[PDB]
Amino acid sequence: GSSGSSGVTLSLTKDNFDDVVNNADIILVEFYAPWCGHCKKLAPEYEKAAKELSKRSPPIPLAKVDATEQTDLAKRFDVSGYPTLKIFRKGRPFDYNGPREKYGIVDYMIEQSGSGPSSG
Repeated sequence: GSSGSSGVTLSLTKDNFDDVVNNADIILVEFYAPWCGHCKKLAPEYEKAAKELSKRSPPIPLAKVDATEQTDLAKRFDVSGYPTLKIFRKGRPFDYNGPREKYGIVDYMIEQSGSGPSSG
């Protein structure tokens, strides 16, 4: 339905949020606002990190959602303060806790997917 973006970050909407994330072994959602300043700093810190992961292996794709238009989704994740990142595993949200820097974010997402020998 929605396909026409030249980048690494994916735009998930309340219409294709549970349909795309569920089809993503491991994806990270970052709720941002087109009016939130702090975000203006994360924008590049997020879009960039996506390039590092996308090239990494296993490649961990990232997605950016607008809590302003997708409020329905935000409330679902008790999003009351952006930026707000959260990991999703086959439809399993997990409070993202770690560095909010291009590098950090990447390094973290990695250890999450399975830093070492994990099960399940």
